[PDB]
Amino acid sequence: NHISTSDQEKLVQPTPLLLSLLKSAGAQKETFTMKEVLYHLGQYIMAKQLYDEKQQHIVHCSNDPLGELFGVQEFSVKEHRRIYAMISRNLVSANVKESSEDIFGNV
Repeated sequence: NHISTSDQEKLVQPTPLLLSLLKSAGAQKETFTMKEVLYHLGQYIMAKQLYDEKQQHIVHCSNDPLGELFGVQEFSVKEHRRIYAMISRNLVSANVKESSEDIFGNV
C-alpha cells in the first residue's frame, strides 16, 4: 500500500450493468483494471451462486444480471478466451496511464 505515488495500472470502466456486479462483489469505484474486474466478477458468481453443484466450472443462471450482460444463460469458466472476450467488450470507457491534471479552481 505504501509505494510512492504513481504505481497503479491503467483501469477500465465496466458497463453500468457489469459495474453493479462489481459494486455488490466488493467493488466501490466506477473504474477497475482487468485484474480487479475479473476479480470482483469471479466473486460475483460464487456470492450470487450461479455455479452448478454438478460441475463447479459451470455457470448457468437464467435470471442473473451477469447472464443478461454476457447475453447467455450458460457458460463454462474453462474457456477463458470466450469470457475474457465478452468481459472486455463490457467496458464503456477505457482509462490509460497518462498525464491528467485536476482542476480544483485553485491558482
